[PDB]
Amino acid sequence: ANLAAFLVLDRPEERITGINDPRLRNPSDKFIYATVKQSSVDIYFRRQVC
Amino acid sequence: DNHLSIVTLEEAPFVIVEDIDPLTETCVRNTVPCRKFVKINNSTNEGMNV
Repeated sequence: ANLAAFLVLDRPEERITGINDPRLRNPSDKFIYATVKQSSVDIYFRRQVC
Repeated sequence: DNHLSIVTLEEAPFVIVEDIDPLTETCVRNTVPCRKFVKINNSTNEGMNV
């Protein structure tokens, strides 16, 4: 049972699901991520109410 | 009576006041003008409407 549980509950590759993912919301220094330049990603980020 | 004053606090994660960026812009976008009495000295209670 322990082997099966630890094999089906191993480390998952799922690190984000979208803009609404809570892990993306927090700008913690542990997880560093940013856009490359001032491309349309920057415009989309600037054009958000929240 | 179209102009009515509104008073708010900053003790909860629902109202946040930030200094205006010195880049000839009024808090970029999605902002409301605010007033706060910034105390000058430990004795005088004069506050500029920043």
